[PDB]
Amino acid sequence: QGLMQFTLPVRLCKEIELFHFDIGPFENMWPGIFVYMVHRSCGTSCFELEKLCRFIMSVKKNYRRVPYHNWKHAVTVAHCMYAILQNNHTLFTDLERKGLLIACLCHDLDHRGFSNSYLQKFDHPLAALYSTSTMEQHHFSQTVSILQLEGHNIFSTLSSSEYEQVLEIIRKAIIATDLALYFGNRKQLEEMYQTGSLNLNNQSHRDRVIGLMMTACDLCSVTKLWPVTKLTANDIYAEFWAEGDEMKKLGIQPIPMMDRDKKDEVPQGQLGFYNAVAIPCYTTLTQILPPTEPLLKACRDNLSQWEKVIRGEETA
Ligand SMILES: Cn1ncc(C(=O)NC2CC2)c1C(=O)Nc1ccn2cc(-c3ccccc3)nc2c1
Ligand SMILES: [Mg+2]
Ligand SMILES: [Zn+2]
Repeated sequence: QGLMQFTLPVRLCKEIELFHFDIGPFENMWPGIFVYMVHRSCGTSCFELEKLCRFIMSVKKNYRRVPYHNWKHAVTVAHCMYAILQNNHTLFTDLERKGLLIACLCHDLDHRGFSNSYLQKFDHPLAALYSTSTMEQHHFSQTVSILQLEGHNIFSTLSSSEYEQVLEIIRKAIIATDLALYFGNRKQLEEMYQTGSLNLNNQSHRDRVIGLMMTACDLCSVTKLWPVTKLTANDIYAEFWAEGDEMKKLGIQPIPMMDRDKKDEVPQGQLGFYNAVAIPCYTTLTQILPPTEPLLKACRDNLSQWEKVIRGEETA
């Protein structure tokens, strides 16, 4: 008798299936939205509800009150993964469904709103511990610490070898969110797709596809309706500009996107980001996973919005 099913109001029940769904401003509804997505994408028996709830609330507590890399971003990235999984349900394993929504929820644990570059320039202790993907190795380590709390082992029914596999899916998925690694990963996938060598039975290939899925989920603000896209950009720059201030305090000239004095160049910066990162990301994903097309369509629609801003037909 596991007859306690999670339900959502009618609008949320329908719209959560859309790639461009926004999870809304009611923080207290996000745990329920996450459980609902786990129950539908994994199954009601994937996790003990009590342990999963305790886990969710400890993850929330270890996100910080920062403008962008916060609890809302964690659930937002998990929702984009939910939509990819639900529209490609025959392509993933039992352990991949169990691991990937958890990886998305945890992927920015204990973020302070600073890049790997800032931690290196600051000489933060984390940069000595983890020389590459500094924050991402920290996010994984935070994930392990939480899974090891009493009553928090959500994978308790897995064998030692299966637990190890799911922790390895999570580790690689979280590390893949280091955008420095995305450029190389997408190039390899594009090469593998265009030569017809890409093989979803090859684990090292599955790792690359999951990595690109993680990038796609992580950047998914560019795949929302324009008003969501535009408002989320404010939170992104709130963080970039705070880091730029901190770079200036260290006596280092920040890169342009982190300099608040360069505010008027944001529309052109966005255009650069969409052309160099977002459009290629969703293009390669759509080639590998054709049902993810709505992400690419929404990204192209937002690219056209930023062009309208640059021409002075829209105001930001
Ligand atoms: C929308 N989105 N979602 C995720 C990221 C992202 O990268 N997040 C980091 C990974 C955590 C962005 C993003 O907005 N990224 C960028 C990227 C490059 N830029 C350059 C300029 C620019 C500004 C003024 C002047 C000149 C340039 N602005 C940008 C913004
Ligand atoms: Mg991150
Ligand atoms: Zn993120």
